[PDB]
Amino acid sequence: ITPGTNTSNQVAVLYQGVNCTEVNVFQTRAGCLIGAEYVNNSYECDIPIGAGICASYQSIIAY
Amino acid sequence: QCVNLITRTQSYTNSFTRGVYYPDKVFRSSVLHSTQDLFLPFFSNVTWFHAIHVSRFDNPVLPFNDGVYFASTEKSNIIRGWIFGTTLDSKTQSLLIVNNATNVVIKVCEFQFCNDPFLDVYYHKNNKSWMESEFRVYSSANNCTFEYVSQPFLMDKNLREFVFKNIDGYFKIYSKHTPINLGRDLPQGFSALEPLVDLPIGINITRFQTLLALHRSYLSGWTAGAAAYYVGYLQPRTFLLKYNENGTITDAVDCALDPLSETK
Amino acid sequence: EVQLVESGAEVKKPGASVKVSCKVSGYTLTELSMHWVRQAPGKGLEWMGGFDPEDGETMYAQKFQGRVTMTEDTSTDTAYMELSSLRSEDTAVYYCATSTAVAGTPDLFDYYYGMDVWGQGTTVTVSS
Amino acid sequence: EIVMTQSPLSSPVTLGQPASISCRSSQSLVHSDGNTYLSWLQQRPGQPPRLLIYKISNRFSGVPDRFSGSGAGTDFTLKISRVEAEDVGVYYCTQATQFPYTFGQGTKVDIK
Amino acid sequence: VYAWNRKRISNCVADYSVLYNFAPFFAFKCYGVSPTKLNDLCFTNVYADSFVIRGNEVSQIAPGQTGNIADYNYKLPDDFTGCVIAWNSNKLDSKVGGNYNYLYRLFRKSNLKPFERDISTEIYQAGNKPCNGVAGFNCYFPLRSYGFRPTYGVGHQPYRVVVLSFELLHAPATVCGPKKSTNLVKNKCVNFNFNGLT
Ligand SMILES: *[C@@H]1O[C@H](CO)[C@@H](O[C@@H]2O[C@H](CO)[C@@H](O)[C@H](O)[C@H]2NC(C)=O)[C@H](O)[C@H]1NC(C)=O
Ligand SMILES: *[C@@H]1O[C@H](CO)[C@@H](O)[C@H](O)[C@H]1NC(C)=O
Ligand SMILES: *[C@@H]1O[C@H](CO)[C@@H](O)[C@H](O)[C@H]1NC(C)=O
Ligand SMILES: *[C@@H]1O[C@H](CO)[C@@H](O)[C@H](O)[C@H]1NC(C)=O
Ligand SMILES: *[C@@H]1O[C@H](CO)[C@@H](O)[C@H](O)[C@H]1NC(C)=O
Repeated sequence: ITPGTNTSNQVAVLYQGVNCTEVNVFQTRAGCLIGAEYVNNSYECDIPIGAGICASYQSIIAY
Repeated sequence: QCVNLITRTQSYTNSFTRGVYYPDKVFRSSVLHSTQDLFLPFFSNVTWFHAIHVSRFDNPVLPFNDGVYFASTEKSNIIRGWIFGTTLDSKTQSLLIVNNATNVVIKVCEFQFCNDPFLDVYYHKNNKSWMESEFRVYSSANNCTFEYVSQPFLMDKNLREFVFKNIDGYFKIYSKHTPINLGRDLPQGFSALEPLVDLPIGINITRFQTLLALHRSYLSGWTAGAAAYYVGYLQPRTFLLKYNENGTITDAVDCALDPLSETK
Repeated sequence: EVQLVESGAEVKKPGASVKVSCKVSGYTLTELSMHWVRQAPGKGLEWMGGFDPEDGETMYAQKFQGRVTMTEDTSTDTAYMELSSLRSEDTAVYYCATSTAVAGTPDLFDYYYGMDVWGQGTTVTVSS
Repeated sequence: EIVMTQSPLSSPVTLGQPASISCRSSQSLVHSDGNTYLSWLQQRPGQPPRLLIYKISNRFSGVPDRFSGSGAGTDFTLKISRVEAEDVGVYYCTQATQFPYTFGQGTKVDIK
Repeated sequence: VYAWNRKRISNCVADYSVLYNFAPFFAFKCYGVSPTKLNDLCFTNVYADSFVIRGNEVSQIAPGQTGNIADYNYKLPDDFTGCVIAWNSNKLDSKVGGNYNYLYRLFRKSNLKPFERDISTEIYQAGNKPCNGVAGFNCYFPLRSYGFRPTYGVGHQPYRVVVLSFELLHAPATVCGPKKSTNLVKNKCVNFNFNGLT
C-alpha cells in the first residue's frame, strides 16, 4: 500500500489471509497490516484494504 | 624476501546506490530493463579498509565470495593491482594484476605468494632508473599458463570503482572513474560501470589480496604509506535499470531492498 | 640501515692477487654506491676506488690504475676487490664504505655522493 | 685532485670546552647539483671511522647534538661543544664532488 | 581427465571443412549448433578441452550426465553449447605392457563446479575412520590409472575427447567463417549477415 511517489516513499505491507503471529501491526480480516496505524475516526475510502478497512496518507493510517 | 610489513584497520559504511554495471554488451536507449545478475545490493554493509605502513602480520586475507565491488578515492600510484586465488602458493593456480605507469600486466601462473605481498620501487644504479620489483609479491613463478598486457586502468578527488566477477571461467572486470567533489568518498547518485576487461582465466577463486606500491626511504626500510579502499560483496539479485536516450544507465532500483522498490 | 661485514685478515708473499670481500646486509647493493679505502699504520688514509652514479660507473685512483679491479655479485649481494703486484708498503688496514645512490622520492630524486657507512677493516700483510 | 689542509694538527682540549677544527680546500667544492658535499668522520683506535656530519650541517642518525658544522666555499669549521672521554681520536674532512676522492691528514684530539 | 588441457581459440578464421577432409573421429557430436553450420557462423569464447577417458565414458561428457569423471573430474554446465569429439587412440595411447600414464579421480568429497579443474593430490576419507594422509583400511588414493591394452576390443580401448565450447552473439566475435566480406550499401532493402546475425 503506497501513496504516490510524488507524495511520499512510505509504504504499508498487507500479508493477505495471514494472522499477525505467523509473520504498527494491525489485524484485519483481509490479513495482517504492517506500517499503518489504526484510527477510530472514519473517513471516505482512499486505498482499499478490504473487509471494511481502507488506508490513506495524512504517515499512513488505516481506518 | 617475504616480510610481514603492512598493518590494516577496518570500519563499516553504507554502499548507497554504488556498484551498478552494464549487465551485457547491448546498447539500449530509453528503456526499463530488468536483469538478474551478481549485483552489489543497495545500502549494504561495505568495509572501509585503511592499510598503513609506518617506518607483525596484520594484513588479513578477505574472501572473494561471489564477486567483489572495489572502490578507492586514493590516487593511482600507491595502489597498483590485485591478487586472486585460493591458497596463493605453488600448489594451485594464481592470478596477478599489476598496474604501472605505462601499461597493465596480468599473469595466471603458479605464484608462491608472500604473506604480505607488495610491489616495491627502488633505484637501480646499473639501469640508472627507478625500477619496480615483484620479489616481495612472490618468491617464484613456474608452470605459467596465461599472460596479458594491455593499456592500464589505474590513471589520474577521483573515485575509482571496479567490479570483479568470476563466472564460468571468465574473470570479468568492470570499471569507472568519477570526479567526486570534496565530501563523502562514496557519493550519492548513479555512476554505471562500463565493461572493461573480460579475461579468459578458468581458475578457482575464493580469496583475494590487493597490491600496494612501497617506496624505499634513502634517508624502517620503506617509506611510510597510507591507503583507503572500500570492499563490498555482490549477490545474485534482480535490478531494474533505466536506460536514457544516450544509452547510459542513469538510475536503477534494487527489487528486494524495499517493498516500494519491489512494487517498482 | 646498511650493515657492512668483512673477510678475514691475510698475509701473502708479494707478487700475487689479493681477494678482499665486503658483504652488505639490510639493503641490496644495487641501491648503494660502493667505495674502498686504504689506511697505513702511521699514515693518512687514502682511496682505492668507488662507484659513480653518473658519467661512468666505477672510478679509480690515478696512482693505483692497472692493479685494482672491482667486481660486484648481485646474487650474493657481495663486493669483491682484486689487487695484484704486491709491495712491501701494502701492509695496511682496508676499509669498505658505502652510501645511498640517490636521495628523495621517485618523482623528485637527486644523485648522492659520499661515504656514509663504513665497515670493519681487513689487515693486508705483505711479508716473506 | 683536490688538496686540503687541516688545522691544528693536535689540539689539547680540557673537559667540556668547545674545540674548533678548520678544513681548507684549494679548490671550490661547489657541485652542479647545487649542494656542496663535505663529510666529517671521527676515528677511534680499534674502530673504523663513522660518519659524524654530511653536507656541512646536516646530522647523521645516532650522532649527538654536541657537534656542529659551519662554513662554506673553501673554508669549513667543525666545532665540538663538549669534549668527553669518548671524543679522543682522529678527525677527517673529505669531499665527494670532484674525482678522485681525497682525504685530510687527520686531526688528533686527546684529553691531556 | 583431472588435469584436462584447456586451449583458447581466438583471432583466427576457422575452416571446419578440413576437419571433415581428414577425419579418423568416430564420435562427432554437436549439441547446440548443426555440424554443417559451423562455416556459417562467427564465434568467440572458443575453447578446446582435451583429455583421455575410457570408451564407455564418452557418453558422460555431456550436460547433466552421470559418472565419476562427470562430477569429480570434469563437469559441463546445463546450458553448454558446442561439440564433443571422441575418437579411439589404441594405436598411440595404448601399450602392450600397459599404458598407466592416464589417471582419473575416483574419489572426492564434493562435486565440482562446471569448467573447474582439480589437481589436488590429497587423500580421501572413505570410511568413518580418518585416514590422516596414510592409505590403509577404507583409505584409497583418489587418482587411479587406466589399464589400457591393445588386446582388448572396442569400448575399453582409450578414447581421446576434445570438447569445443563457444558463445553465441553476446560478445565480439574473433573466430569467423571463411566467407569474404561484401561492400556496404545504404538506404536499400537488403538481407545482411553481420557476424552470424542474419
Ligand atoms: C611497466 O610494466 C611493464 C610490464 O612489465 C614493463 O614493460 C616491460 O619492461 C621490460 C624491461 O625489463 C621489458 O623487457 C619488457 O619487454 C617490457 N614489456 C612490455 C610489454 O613493454 C615496463 O618497463 C614497466 N615500466 C616501468 C616504468 O616500470
Ligand atoms: C556492518 O556489520 C557490523 C558487524 O560486522 C555491524 O556491527 C554493523 O552494524 C553493520 N552495519 C550496518 C549499517 O548495519
Ligand atoms: C610444475 O612444475 C614442477 C617443477 O617445475 C613440475 O615438476 C610439474 O610437473 C609441473 N606441473 C605442471 C602441470 O606443469
Ligand atoms: C545526451 O546526448 C546529447 C547529445 O550529445 C547531449 O546534448 C546531452 O547532454 C546528453 N545527456 C542527456 C542527459 O541528455
Ligand atoms: C575452491 O577453493 C575453495 C577453497 O580453497 C574450496 O573450498 C572449494 O572446494 C574449491 N572449489 C572446488 C570446486 O573444489
